[PDB]
Amino acid sequence: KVKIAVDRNPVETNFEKWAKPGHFSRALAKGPNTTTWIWNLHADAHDFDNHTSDLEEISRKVFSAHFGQLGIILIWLSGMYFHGARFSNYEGWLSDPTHIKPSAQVVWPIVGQEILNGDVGGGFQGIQITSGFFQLWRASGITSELQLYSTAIGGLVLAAACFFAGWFHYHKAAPKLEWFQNVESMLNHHLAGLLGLGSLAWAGHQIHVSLPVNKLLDAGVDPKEIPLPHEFLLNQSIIADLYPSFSKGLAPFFTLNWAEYSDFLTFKGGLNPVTGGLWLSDTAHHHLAIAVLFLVAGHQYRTNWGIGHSIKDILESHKGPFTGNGHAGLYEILTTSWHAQLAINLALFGSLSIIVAHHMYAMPPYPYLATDYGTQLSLFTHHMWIGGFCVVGAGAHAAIFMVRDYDPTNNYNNLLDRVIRHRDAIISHLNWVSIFLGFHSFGLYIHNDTMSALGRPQDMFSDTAIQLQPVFAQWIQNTHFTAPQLTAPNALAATSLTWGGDVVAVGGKVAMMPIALGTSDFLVHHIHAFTIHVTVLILLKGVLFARSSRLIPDKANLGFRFPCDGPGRGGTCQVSAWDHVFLGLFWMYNSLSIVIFHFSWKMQSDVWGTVTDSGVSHITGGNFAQSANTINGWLRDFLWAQSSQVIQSYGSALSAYGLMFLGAHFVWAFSLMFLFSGRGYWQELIESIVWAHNKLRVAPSIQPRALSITQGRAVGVAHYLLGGIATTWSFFLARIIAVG
Amino acid sequence: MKDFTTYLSTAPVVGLGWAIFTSGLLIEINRFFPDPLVFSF
Amino acid sequence: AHVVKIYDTCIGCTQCVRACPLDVLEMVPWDGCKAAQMASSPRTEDCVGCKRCETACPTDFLSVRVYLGNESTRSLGLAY
Amino acid sequence: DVAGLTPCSESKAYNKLERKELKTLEKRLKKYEPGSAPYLALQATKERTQNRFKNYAKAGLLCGNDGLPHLISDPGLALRFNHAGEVFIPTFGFLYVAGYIGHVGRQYIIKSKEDAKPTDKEIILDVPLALQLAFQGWAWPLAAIQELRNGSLLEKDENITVSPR
Amino acid sequence: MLETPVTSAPIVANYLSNLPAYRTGVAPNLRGVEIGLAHGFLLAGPFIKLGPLRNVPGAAEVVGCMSAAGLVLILALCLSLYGNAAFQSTSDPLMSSEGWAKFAGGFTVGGLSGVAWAYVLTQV
Amino acid sequence: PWKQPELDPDTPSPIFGGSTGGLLRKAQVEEFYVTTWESPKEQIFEMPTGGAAIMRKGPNLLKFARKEQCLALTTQLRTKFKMTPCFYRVYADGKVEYLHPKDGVYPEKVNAGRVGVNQNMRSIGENVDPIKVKFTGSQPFTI
Amino acid sequence: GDFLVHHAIALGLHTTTLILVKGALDARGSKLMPDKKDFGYSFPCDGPGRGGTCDISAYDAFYLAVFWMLNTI
Amino acid sequence: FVPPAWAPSLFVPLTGLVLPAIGMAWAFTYIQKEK
Ligand code: CLA
Ligand code: CLA
Ligand code: CLA
Ligand code: CLA
Ligand code: CLA
Ligand code: CLA
Ligand SMILES: CC1=C(C/C=C(\C)CCC[C@H](C)CCC[C@H](C)CCCC(C)C)C(=O)c2ccccc2C1=O
Ligand code: SF4
Ligand code: SF4
Ligand code: SF4
Repeated sequence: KVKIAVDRNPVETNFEKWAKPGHFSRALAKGPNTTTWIWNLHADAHDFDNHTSDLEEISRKVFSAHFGQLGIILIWLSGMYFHGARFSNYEGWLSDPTHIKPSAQVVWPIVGQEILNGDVGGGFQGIQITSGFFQLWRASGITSELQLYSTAIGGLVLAAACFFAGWFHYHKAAPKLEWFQNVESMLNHHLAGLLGLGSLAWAGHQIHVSLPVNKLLDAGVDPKEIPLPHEFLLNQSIIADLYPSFSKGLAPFFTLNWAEYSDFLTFKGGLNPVTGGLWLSDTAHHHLAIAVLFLVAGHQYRTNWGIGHSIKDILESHKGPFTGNGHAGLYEILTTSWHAQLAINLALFGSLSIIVAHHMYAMPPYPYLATDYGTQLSLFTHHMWIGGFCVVGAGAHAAIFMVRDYDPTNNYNNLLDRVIRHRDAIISHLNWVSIFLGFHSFGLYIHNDTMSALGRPQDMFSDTAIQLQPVFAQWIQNTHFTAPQLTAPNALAATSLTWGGDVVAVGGKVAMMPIALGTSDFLVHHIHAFTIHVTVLILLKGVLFARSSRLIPDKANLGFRFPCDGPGRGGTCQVSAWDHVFLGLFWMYNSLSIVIFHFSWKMQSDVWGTVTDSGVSHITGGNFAQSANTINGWLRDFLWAQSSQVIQSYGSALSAYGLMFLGAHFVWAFSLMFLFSGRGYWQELIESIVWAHNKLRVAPSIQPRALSITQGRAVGVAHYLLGGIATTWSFFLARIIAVG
Repeated sequence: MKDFTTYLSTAPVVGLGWAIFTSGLLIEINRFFPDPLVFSF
Repeated sequence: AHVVKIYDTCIGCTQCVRACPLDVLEMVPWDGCKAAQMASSPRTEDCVGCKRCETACPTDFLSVRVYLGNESTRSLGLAY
Repeated sequence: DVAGLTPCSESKAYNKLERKELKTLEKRLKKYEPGSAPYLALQATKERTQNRFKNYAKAGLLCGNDGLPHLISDPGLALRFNHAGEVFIPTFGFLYVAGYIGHVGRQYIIKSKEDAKPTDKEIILDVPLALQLAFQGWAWPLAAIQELRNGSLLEKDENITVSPR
Repeated sequence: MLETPVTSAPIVANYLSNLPAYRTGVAPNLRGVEIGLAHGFLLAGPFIKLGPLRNVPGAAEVVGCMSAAGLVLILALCLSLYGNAAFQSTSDPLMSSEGWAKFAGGFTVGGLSGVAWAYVLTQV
Repeated sequence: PWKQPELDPDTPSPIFGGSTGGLLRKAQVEEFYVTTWESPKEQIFEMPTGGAAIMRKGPNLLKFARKEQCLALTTQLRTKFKMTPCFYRVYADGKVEYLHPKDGVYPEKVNAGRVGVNQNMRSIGENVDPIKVKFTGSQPFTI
Repeated sequence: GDFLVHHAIALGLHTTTLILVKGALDARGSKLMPDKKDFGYSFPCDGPGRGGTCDISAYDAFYLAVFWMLNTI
Repeated sequence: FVPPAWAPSLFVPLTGLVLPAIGMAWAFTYIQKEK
């Protein structure tokens, strides 16, 4: 049944459509007459659901666009490896990773910007990078710049192959709709080969290449004296005296004596004291177990050989008594609607990015990663923001699916229909819990600020006056600290040092130490829960009320992206689901800004710092237990106590950060009149400017118009988010580089 | 070719070409005349 | 209630009535246009002021005009 | 000595700023071996700083109480005190280039409005015509004032769209 | 229109039925008395728990009890304001004007009684 | 139309479960709107107050709290199946008023029977300035 | 620096004046809204027709000029 | 002339508690009054 279905040469590879910009849609096919057309040309460019009603052509376009994005990502990765190969001090950093800062960007001396090439150490000048590529290459066994050059060349070759694949699988051999709709085959192949085989290949690379190089690096020998990875691969003597179980030569794997592999497949939890990172043997056994689990999971769905489960049968069988038709029409929804799959993928990918940020601030899975505070902070913040953007786009594309691809004929008494049927109760209860959370968190903060300003330190909700200690979090921390003691007896230590235990430090700087949770921690965690709850409320109100409401009963006919329904019914501005996503973008920005502020203050006060003979001296001296309970404490002891490096960065290599900082503030301001104002004022101003250009006979043939209301909202939210993210990026990086 | 030439005749491509030309001219002027502020010879 | 006013520049294209989401407009016989139709608003108390009729008007400026003021239960679009 | 500003050559704080910049450049330079690329880059930066500080002097530049040079603004005062090239001549050059750009754009608009569908020519540029007008704008002020003289520069208000009163 | 097992359970209906607000037939003053007693008794607690003088022995209870009684007085005033604003014009007698006024009088009487009961219960 | 149809509350409702965007307390205090149609066959449609319902083969009656919901359902049925429905308005005292097909031929047509009201016999922009009508209660567009 | 901030003040004054006189001169009519006198001084918009007409009244021009005046002061 | 020492102890409670309460009660009766 499952087979390859490909049409041969449906689209001719010609440049005749490159001359005409607007060609994918009939509205833009007539040519431009106003300036908004140009914006429309850059707005509906990749809205393939609007260009054609045929699902096969949309699927082919999606396949080729994914190939193009993979080629772009591979070009970027090859550029990263090339920058590490030539304009970097990676070889110098490998000798002493605790004293030379990682740098991989070198500027050209043109107008005095050569001061940005700071003294990172190792006889090199450049920009101190915070991406952690040095630690990743050290974890991968990369020693010389020749390996980075070869990786860059291979990445460029693979990017060219991906671009050729996109061109080929669109223009030459375009897969049919039946090829894309084989969801069982897609899931089986992705679970077995895309994830399981990739995990097995990375585990094999770790076992045969990364583990011996990392062991010799931790032993303290010179990187040039380390044998090349192929010497470990071919001649078994070096890997045999580095790991005695390799002397057996694949015997314990087939004889089921896997315990003999315990030397290089370990379960020693915690961090390696030599480098302050996760044990490479632990990661090797981890990726091996992941590969085995995904290989098992990839043989679940029936494709062509009788055995295996059916997704439609599984969905139709799971029907409870309180839900009517249990998961009935969802199989037809997710095999016909690209936007529902996009919503699911974006939600899970954003959540996965959040887990990634949390679980690599917690366990640094890279050698000399925790010592670089700036790298850890930048990675956490970056993965955080990518996850937040992806989970906003999840609600956006779910609302798009609800507007466009929803069919009431296939959804009568299923789960989606019942969710629509009690959306008002859902939104009302979510609104109530959002209000309650906002009151009992932010009002607690305001209460602390007032009773601090009223001279009542005993009336605060602090760690000394009224202890609202996180008893559940503390109990979970104590249980996970005792996880290797009773419930995981084969683990040598705890899975992380955040629960408790000793302090792991590398090079005199704290790699990882136990994190204490107090009243301020409970306050900020409940604040984060409140902000996430409000963002969920906004996005769910956008999704569920995208089709109709009591206010507007024909909102589905207006489309997903419309500005308003006029000033009727008192006014219906920002009533669309797109406007709901536009509003929720700011709430996501506020939520993740508070989250990363809590992260930065918490690691700067209670985790990061230096280790002396007397004890651990943190960066901010542990003020989070006493200053994070008030908004004034966040203003003074976090925003004013820090950010002094950003404003004093002038005349140093960090000055561009401060420059970016100021520019970021500018962009954050420049968005506001796109967020405020309207369109009629700018249209009349443009009319006056048109009169001025008509007096001098320099009026353009293309009529200039003001930006659309949806376009103005999009420009405002984009510039606002860019300004805020760049402000936090510049402030965080300058503060964590100057004193970190 | 003429389809490709009209593609390069589009506004973003000629804008990119103008931006590259102007940026290169200003950068080479500032490099070969380091820090110009006062119009003197 | 809001005020809906229709002028003689209407061409009787029936676009304002089709765009009306509350059945406020109507077409009456006329002699001032080629189509022999003229828009009328006999149910202006049910109008909310959404200005959907003005969006569908093909003539330059507007042959139909909605003026807000004196909001009621029906004009505010309230289901409660 | 106008506006209570000392010349940069005879100034005091100008020398303090120069020594401070040379001192921090030498402090950065001493951390590298002489036979290294960062050493050469820092030496080039120090040479550029010294050349900039020398060229800012012996050019009539004035600085007041901070060593940072000040620009004399009023023409006539700038003309009689050797400060015309500070802002009087740069605005003349900028006016020349800005009028070049405006005249080239005006010529392109006028020549592109003649043919059918001028918006296509606006959004898909005629590169040979644009380059021909680019190299024909070296005498923009003469042409501009002559179109002003013959009235083709201005449009009559009867033919210009006017907002209702 | 969307009935739920939560909103249509017999146990939920019986629990809502015997409440003073939804009682079958009871004079509105008795409903107000029960409402004031229960709500003042629960309101006295947070006022004596974490008041401004919670650390002072003896003063905490009396300060919280008078705070609860004052809050009961403001609640009765707002109840009378709602009764005058909503039922100024013209079959349940509680929703009537004088019925709601008697309900407000019973509410303040019951609130004062509940505050006094909380005082004499926390004193022993 | 030729004879105005009368509302029949005994006509069966379409197959639908519970509703949340349905009738509020305004229905029992103020007017509420009722849409009736004559489905030739059993088919599934989408209500403007929630999810999806199935209309019965024969007379179908639905209740809404707003006239906009009634006209949205009317135009959905007319565009999807060419149903030609009609809705009434029922007040608190039970007064039934016929709303959508006032002459029975829909407002897109003319029928040569309606009288044009609220029409200005001057062009737009020929209205007097607001200074001309001051302290009189008459708007420039109302004359 | 005093001259630069004075020129910035001149920018603020000129821009606030530009907003206010654009609101005042186009108060009774414009190309987008010829009949703005019939809609009074403070009306929200004309709806999404003709491309979008939000913040077209002179009151909204004043309300933007309040932001600009706040920035200038 | 000179107010007594308990004047701040008395006058601020009225204008802070019972004067806004009386004004709000009167205004709330004013809004909802029908003919
Ligand atoms: C300018 C107006 C104004 C004034 C004069 C006050 C005065 C007061 N408020 Mg404040 N308050 C105000 C506005 C004002 N408030 C506003 C606008 C807010 C909201 C932002 C608050 C929020 C607020 C909180 C959250 C709290 C106060 C409290 C207090 C008291 C301070 C502590 C004290 O003296 O305990 C004196 C305590 C006594 C018991 C002495 C008697 C005074 C009582 C409270 C008034 C009479 C009670 C009432 C009428 C019922 C009594 C019936 C019967 C027994 C006669 C004091 C009575 C605290 C308080 O009263 O604790 C509960 C408190 O916790 N206020
Ligand atoms: C085990 C086989 C296998 C493997 C490994 C993949 C791998 C992939 N698929 Mg695919 N898929 C498969 C079978 C497989 N597929 C089958 C059988 C079907 C039909 C039911 C599909 C249908 C399908 C769709 C519809 C889409 C994908 C996409 C993707 C990419 C996901 C993005 C990612 O994780 O980046 C990982 C990236 C890398 C590891 C970089 C290297 C990528 C190399 C060049 C690919 C090598 C694997 C390839 C399948 C080998 C056979 C190709 C051969 C003829 C040359 C990834 C490259 C998405 C896509 O288009 O991405 C471009 C997408 O939208 N898959
Ligand atoms: C994808 C992951 C991966 C890869 C590539 C390897 C590869 C290797 N490991 Mg490793 N290993 C892995 C995972 C992996 N292992 C895992 C998960 C474990 C468990 C912990 C181990 C444990 C382990 C141990 C303990 C040892 C190895 C050893 C080896 C080597 C022996 C090869 C062998 O016998 O395999 C079987 C390989 C083949 C049968 C070859 C494939 C067939 C060829 C390619 C056919 C070519 C035909 C062609 C068309 C015709 C010629 C073409 C020409 C004309 C151009 C080899 C370098 C041993 C070693 O280093 O000693 C040398 C050793 O001691 N490994
Ligand atoms: C920091 C700025 C800020 C603040 C405080 C608010 C506050 C609010 N917005 Mg908003 N929001 C903002 C900016 C802000 N907004 C911006 C710029 C946007 C544009 C994207 C939005 C978008 C937005 C959406 C889309 C939604 C909200 C919602 C909310 C509510 C949050 C829910 C809650 O628990 O509130 C509680 C109230 C507060 C936190 C305000 C401070 C309360 C303090 C502690 C005073 C406590 C009471 C006080 C003592 C009484 C005073 C007495 C006095 C009268 C005498 C609340 C009314 C949501 C809503 O309606 O409710 C869920 C909602 O859905 N907002
Ligand atoms: C690093 C140098 C630099 C840079 C980047 C700029 C950048 C800018 N200048 Mg500035 N300027 C500079 C130096 C600089 N200036 C100097 C040194 C002077 C002399 C003191 C001026 C004097 C100046 C004026 C007088 C004007 C600008 C304008 C502009 C802006 C738009 C130019 C334009 O429309 O394109 C190029 C020009 C066109 C496409 C159209 C041609 C219009 C020009 C200005 C007319 C030239 C001929 C005219 C008849 C001469 C009399 C001018 C009149 C004001 C008296 C732009 C942001 C203009 C502006 O901001 O307008 C809002 C403007 O009016 N500049
Ligand atoms: C070359 C074409 C051209 C010409 C001759 C003018 C001329 C004029 N404009 Mg206009 N303008 C233009 C393009 C042009 N503009 C474009 C593309 C925009 C959109 C950004 C504007 C936006 C604009 C505004 C918002 C305003 C003016 C104003 C003015 C007047 C002041 C002079 C000046 O420099 O303003 C400054 C002009 C600018 C800063 C715009 C510069 C835009 C780019 C950088 C220049 C484009 C050059 C073009 C690509 C060359 C094409 C050559 C061809 C061979 C390809 C003057 C009548 C002002 C006015 O009404 O004064 C009475 C005013 O408020 N213009
Ligand atoms: C300012 C503003 C405008 C006016 C702005 C418009 C029409 C967009 C202008 C875009 C310009 C043309 C982008 C390019 C700017 C420069 C010419 C490009 C850089 C030039 C240098 C490289 C030389 C709106 O139309 C609008 C609409 C809806 C809500 C808010 C607003 C709003 O705030
Ligand atoms: S949309 Fe305009 S022109 Fe058309 S029938 Fe209505 S009022 Fe007349
Ligand atoms: S504003 Fe809307 S409801 Fe009113 S007459 Fe126009 S289209 Fe109909
Ligand atoms: S035109 Fe603008 S202000 Fe008016 S309803 Fe639409 S979005 Fe709102």
